[PDB]
Amino acid sequence: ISVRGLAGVENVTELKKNFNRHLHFTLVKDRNVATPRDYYFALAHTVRDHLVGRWIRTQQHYYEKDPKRIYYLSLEFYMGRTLQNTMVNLALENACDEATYQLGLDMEELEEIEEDAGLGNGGLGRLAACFLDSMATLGLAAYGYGIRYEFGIFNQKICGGWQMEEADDWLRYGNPWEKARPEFTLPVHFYGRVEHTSQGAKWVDTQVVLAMPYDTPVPGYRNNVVNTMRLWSAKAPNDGYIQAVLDRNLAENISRVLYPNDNFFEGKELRLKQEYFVVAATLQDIIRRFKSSNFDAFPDKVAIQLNDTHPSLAIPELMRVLVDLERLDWDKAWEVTVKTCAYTNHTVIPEALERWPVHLLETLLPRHLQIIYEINQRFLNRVAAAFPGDVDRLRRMSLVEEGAVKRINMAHLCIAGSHAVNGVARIHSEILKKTIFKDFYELEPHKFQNKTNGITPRRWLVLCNPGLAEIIAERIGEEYISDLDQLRKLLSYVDDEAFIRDVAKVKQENKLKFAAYLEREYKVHINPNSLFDVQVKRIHEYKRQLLNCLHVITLYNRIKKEPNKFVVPRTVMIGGKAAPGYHMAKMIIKLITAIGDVVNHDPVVGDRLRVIFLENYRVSLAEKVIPAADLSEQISTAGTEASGTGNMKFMLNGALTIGTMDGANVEMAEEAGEENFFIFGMRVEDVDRLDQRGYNAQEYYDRIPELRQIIEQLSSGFFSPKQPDLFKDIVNMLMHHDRFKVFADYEEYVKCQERVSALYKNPREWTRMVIRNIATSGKFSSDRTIAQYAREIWGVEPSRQRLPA
Amino acid sequence: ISVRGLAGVENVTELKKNFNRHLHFTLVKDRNVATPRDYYFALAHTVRDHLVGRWIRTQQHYYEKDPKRIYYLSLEFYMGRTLQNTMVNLALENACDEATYQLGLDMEELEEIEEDAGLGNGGLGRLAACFLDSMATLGLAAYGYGIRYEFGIFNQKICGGWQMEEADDWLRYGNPWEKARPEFTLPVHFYGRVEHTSQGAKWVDTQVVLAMPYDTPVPGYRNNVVNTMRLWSAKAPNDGYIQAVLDRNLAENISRVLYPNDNFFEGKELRLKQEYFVVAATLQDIIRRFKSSNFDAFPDKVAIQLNDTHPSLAIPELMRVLVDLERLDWDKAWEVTVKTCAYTNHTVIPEALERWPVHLLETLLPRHLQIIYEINQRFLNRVAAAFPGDVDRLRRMSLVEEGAVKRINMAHLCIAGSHAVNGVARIHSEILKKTIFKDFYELEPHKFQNKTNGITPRRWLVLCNPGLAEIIAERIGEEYISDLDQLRKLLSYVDDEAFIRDVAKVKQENKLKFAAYLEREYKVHINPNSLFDVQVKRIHEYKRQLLNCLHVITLYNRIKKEPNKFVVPRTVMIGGKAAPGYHMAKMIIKLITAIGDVVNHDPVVGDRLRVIFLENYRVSLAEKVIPAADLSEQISTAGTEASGTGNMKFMLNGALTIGTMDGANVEMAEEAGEENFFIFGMRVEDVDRLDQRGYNAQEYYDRIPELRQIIEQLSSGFFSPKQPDLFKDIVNMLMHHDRFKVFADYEEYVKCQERVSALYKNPREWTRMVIRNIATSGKFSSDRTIAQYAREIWGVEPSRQRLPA
Ligand SMILES: CC(=O)NC(=O)N[C@@H]1O[C@H](CO)[C@@H](O)[C@H](O)[C@H]1O
Ligand SMILES: CC(=O)NC(=O)N[C@@H]1O[C@H](CO)[C@@H](O)[C@H](O)[C@H]1O
Ligand SMILES: *Cc1c(COP(=O)(O)O)cnc(C)c1O
Ligand SMILES: *Cc1c(COP(=O)(O)O)cnc(C)c1O
Repeated sequence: ISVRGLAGVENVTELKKNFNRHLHFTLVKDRNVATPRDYYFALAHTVRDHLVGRWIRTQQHYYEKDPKRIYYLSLEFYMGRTLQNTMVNLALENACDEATYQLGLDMEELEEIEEDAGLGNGGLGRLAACFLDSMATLGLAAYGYGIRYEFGIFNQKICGGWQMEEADDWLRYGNPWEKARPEFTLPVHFYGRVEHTSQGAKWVDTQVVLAMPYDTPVPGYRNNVVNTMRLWSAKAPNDGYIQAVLDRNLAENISRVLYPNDNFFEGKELRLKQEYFVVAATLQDIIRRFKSSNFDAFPDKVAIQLNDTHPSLAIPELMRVLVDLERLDWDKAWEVTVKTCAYTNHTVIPEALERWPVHLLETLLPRHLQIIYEINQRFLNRVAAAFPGDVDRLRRMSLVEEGAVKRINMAHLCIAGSHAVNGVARIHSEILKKTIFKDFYELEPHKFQNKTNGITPRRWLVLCNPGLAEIIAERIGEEYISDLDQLRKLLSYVDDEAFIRDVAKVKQENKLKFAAYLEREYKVHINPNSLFDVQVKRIHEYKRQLLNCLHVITLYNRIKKEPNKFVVPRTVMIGGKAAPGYHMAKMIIKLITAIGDVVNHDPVVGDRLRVIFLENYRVSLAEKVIPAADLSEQISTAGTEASGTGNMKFMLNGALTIGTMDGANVEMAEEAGEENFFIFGMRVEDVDRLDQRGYNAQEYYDRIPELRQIIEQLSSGFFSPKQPDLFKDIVNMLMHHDRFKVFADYEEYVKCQERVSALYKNPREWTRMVIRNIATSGKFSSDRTIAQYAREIWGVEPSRQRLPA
Repeated sequence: ISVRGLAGVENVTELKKNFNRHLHFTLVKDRNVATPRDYYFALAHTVRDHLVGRWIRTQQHYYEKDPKRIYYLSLEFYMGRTLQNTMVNLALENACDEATYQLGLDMEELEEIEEDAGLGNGGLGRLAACFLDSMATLGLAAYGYGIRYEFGIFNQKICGGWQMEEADDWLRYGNPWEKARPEFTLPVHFYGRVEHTSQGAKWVDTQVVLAMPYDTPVPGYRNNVVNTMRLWSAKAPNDGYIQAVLDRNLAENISRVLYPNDNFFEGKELRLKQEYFVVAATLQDIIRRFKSSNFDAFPDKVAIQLNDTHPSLAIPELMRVLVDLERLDWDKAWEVTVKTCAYTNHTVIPEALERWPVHLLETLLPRHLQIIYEINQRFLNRVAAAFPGDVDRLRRMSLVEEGAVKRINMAHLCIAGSHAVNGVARIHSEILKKTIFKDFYELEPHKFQNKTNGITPRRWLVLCNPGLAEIIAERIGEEYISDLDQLRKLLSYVDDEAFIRDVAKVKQENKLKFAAYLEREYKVHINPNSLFDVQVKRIHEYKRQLLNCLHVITLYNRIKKEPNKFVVPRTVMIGGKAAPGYHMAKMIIKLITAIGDVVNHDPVVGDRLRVIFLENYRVSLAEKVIPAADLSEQISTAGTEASGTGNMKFMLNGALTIGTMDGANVEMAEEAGEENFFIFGMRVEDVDRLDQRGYNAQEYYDRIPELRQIIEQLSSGFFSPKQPDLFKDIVNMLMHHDRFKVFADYEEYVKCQERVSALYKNPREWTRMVIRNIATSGKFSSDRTIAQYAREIWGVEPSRQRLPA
């Protein structure tokens, strides 16, 4: 069937009986009234049973050996589905496939019933998910800590070409993977005031909200390790009658919904509450566990990784506990804090940086504000001693920003209180040291590091592309699944006629599979022989879905100009959600559907060009589209995409990449060789040069006839007959206030696209270049990334040793 | 030793005795007083003896079979040396090498004594030479007809960094290859007047100049065919006494010297006389030979190819003879003329086009002017009938140009009187139909053809690069020498570790060989490990040696900026002659030497960068430098280099190419694959777009810091301390009247150059790309070119059959 494990006689028999047992006792159903959803749950509970034993002994193992614990704090964990992933990591896939087959059921059908755990917005949230997988696979005593949102990222509906949002009620039918632990509920304090008495300050008259944890198992790849992801849920304490009970839903709103902002900051009180909620509950858990195992050894037994500044309050909260509750002297407490905390930055765009108004912190967390002021005072004294007389440096590095309203720069807070600060791609980390954090780098160079992102090869290859994983294993074995660098061995098969044919065959199969799904759940048909040109990621101006749109319109205009001229057929697919309040992003989605409305119904175009907007892009959809892609669009303006991870997913799955020298694209091209990548556009240096001179879009419009035609088509209502000026905001933006210079890369982009079409016409050479990419994608495994965090930041050695059964 | 033929016992013995025989009887010398020059001549006469038998029987063969004869008229035949070429084509090289070795002589030393037959300026003249070789190799009854200049292209001396010209007295020691044929002397008429009497017009009261032919053998490659190149020499007829005899050197001045203008037109009377002289004498020879074999069959037995418009007078001269002397009716004569004549265009630059003032033709060739007017009248009547009312078309297509001084457009004359008109590269031929000759193409589309240039693989591979020819023959045999397409078979050795090593070894050997020669005859040393970056061709603004200079200065400035940074070492070599009256070209030569003066003596640069100007570039020097080159510079502004041929020479000899999509570069990249070529810059379409908008160099100067620095260095006297404003004319030109937009391609050029340096750092991959180029250079053999002329223009079939011993 495939290398999805063995389908043993004893195991298939056992799975079948436990399946029927759960269907009866757990679901309380009989085969006469059971529906597909019932079958999915019976299967889920059956697979879940297999990891409880390992989950219990893994945790017992950590208690006995007492290794250093790694705590990954994040407000997002974009997990997706967990049924297939669990079967994969437990080598249970073929057995379950056979067992369900014998029961007369199609396992693939049941898998589609599971709801995605969409507790994330995009890249940052997915990274945390891949990291959890790699830490377990590498045998690290790691814990993921976050919030159990009852509503994750909204489900996207497209109506009249516009994005409509609807609540993601993912818990409606229940979650078989989590285990509520009400017995470990902890109190979290808000508001109140600070009292300064004899020995120490006291935080009193606070409002209390309970934090109830739900644990979810995180299985390592075939090593019998099962780590834990603990998500906190808000509960009101039990201490007009009716109204008082109804108002409990004021405290519980803290864990109600995920804020849908990808790369953007909203200073809302509810978001601040969520951030402190996760931090306060998590730190009590960490300390409790530690006291079990003098806080001098705290950093030797504890490491906390801050995923962006969202959990930055961990720094002053740790100080508060050590100083106020444990009564350690400030200097001692600060030493411990810095040594246990590390911070990861994910973007350089100013609007994404968290800068909380002082009046908010003052009211919600009065003690933390005082602690932050003290940290700032002591930090600035160090700066002053290192750079005497440099008064502007003092104001630039302050954690407190003056102006209209005073704010606290959480990024500055994180750098000051962490022993390590890292970017997520080489070019990004360099940019941090040369620009945004230049002053900090000059003060403490040793703190700055790079940790290039990666993706887990389990979910992003074995799970979503079994056909490719199989033809690869046929040649080099299965060891690469947990040691991706072994993919390089495929380089010796680049001239192998058999391999070339198999690689091309799996891609065609994936495309047919996806082309079918498209008609199944969406209905509209597409041509499987065309080049699948896809750009899937959150909608943002910096990602430039608009540059993609300009190319699509260029292709359409060229066809209309010379209809009987041959052009490589293409299906361009664009998908991604827009933040609810991001007007421009919503206009871009409308533009895409509008283009499709014209292009997809033009008789002259035929099946040579199709424009489709992939609705509700999420983890489960990514697993379907990526394995089917031919061309991966990674065209952000140089210097804006910190790393990107979708780019790695495409590379590992046999798609060629067209992109700018931005984020990880640079290292990907470096690994595969620039001749095997379609690079175009301005480099970071070119962008800076243009800014020095002053970007004037008009220049491009005046010197490029094809570009002018497109703008006039948009302006005149060619793509919006009933509403002639529908896209006036888009044109105005491109022409007068385009922060990402779409026009500047237009010419080189279309030129580059012609080169990809030329290579696609030569199937054999296209595939050989593909093999060159897959063979060199090893560096982008999150196992490599985590091994570097472990050795260079956390001070722990990864292990590939199977746990005692 | 190598595949330079067999060194048979009988043959070596025979060669030795004939060598001593000539040294004694021919040179009248003894081994005690003989010098190296004497030995060269003894060897030359010995090899010459071997082709006389074949020369006599080849001509007898043509007389007996009476095939259609091909007459290639050219005012230039850039032959170079003929000793080694003769040995190669006769398979006598190893035998002569052994024979001279036994006599205690070094044949290579003797070969260097021979004077180049530099009867050409550059590309057009060398093409005629390669064509003669291919026509003989293909068994065509072909005759090259030209002028025996007693002084060829001037010898170039560099003094104080400036070009100095000195007479090329190539006949000083005699020419052993030619055979004077005073018995076949023919009369040529000049001046006079036209008398219209009873039956026909008569050209009377003319001045007579005798045309004395000298025949030179043209051996085919190992097929025993020996064709003839007949060059005419001017002689005064024998009919104050002293002064009258001394004035004979007025008529004989016609064949005294080659006009040194490459791509430029000077309306000098002496040049016009040379053009008619070659045409008049040649046509009498052709007709005489024909009458031996009703002029209705004339086109079936005769084909005359016009190399550019230089011999364009052949059209009205043929009409004059047929109408005035043979008394054929005009229409009949015109039919014959058009059917036997074909014209090849070599450039689209307006200043190169021949437009003779009517007053000159009126005085020198009164009858021809009348004939030209009549041709024009009848031609315009045809245009008027095809495009009624299009009066501007009439004036655009006229052979007579009105204005300040009336002139005759010789190109229009050629198109009207030829049944075929061809460009010399696909892009060039297309440009002719879309621009310069658009009106003519619309009137007679069937006349326009393309015949992409080529080079002879005998002189340009076997002769100049025996080491490479040998390692190639080792794998695929020697058949490729006369069937270059077989080189494709080398594609299956691109991964062969042995071949890769041998290809790289021959290149290193060629470079050491050249590096030595450089110190031997010029003294100044160079680093053999560096990348040999060479640009050799006549000096002209359109070829852009200046863009090369800008890159060199950029490299030097970058080194000075970061001295301890590593950069791939390079030796950039630039060579070529400038027309004596072309001021800008002479300033460019001075700039190059000036750059070297600074760069080559900068301690900080060391041996990382050297700039050398190759003095007296000519055919013999090309045979030395090309096999030693790593990088071939073919950077003309798109649309200006009709074809180029030096580019083909480099490709065949293992050098990678950096160039624009111009001339044959386009087809070369097409044959090898664009990934194996270093293409950069504007395409023809981009150039046109810039001209529409208006080229403003200032823009580039303002937006490119590195470019600005260079211009300021040139302007301030950085490269000319004693003469601060020495290069003011160059800067003024670049900044205000640059017809070839050097600045427009600067950025992309330097970027491309960085990519070549990157590949050079990886010896193995550099060599594999080289193999890819050599393997696909087959299309550029002049045998392919001539086979197309034969079948598509001359109506004759080429033959590879050995002539009966
Ligand atoms: C706040 C923020 O930057 N959100 C976010 O999703 N950032 C994303 O994080 C990913 C993982 O590091 C990176 O690959 C992306 O480049 C970055 O935009
Ligand atoms: C008059 C003239 O164009 N001279 C000349 O040398 N032209 C040259 O002829 C060569 C052979 O066709 C071409 O390869 C060159 O591109 C062209 O410049
Ligand atoms: C991988 C992934 C992302 C990140 O994509 P980028 O192109 O790096 O922004 C976002 N959303 C989902 C569902 C993903 O799987
Ligand atoms: C081949 C050759 C040329 C022509 O070179 P291009 O670069 O095509 O102009 C000119 N001069 C000599 C001596 C040549 O051998």
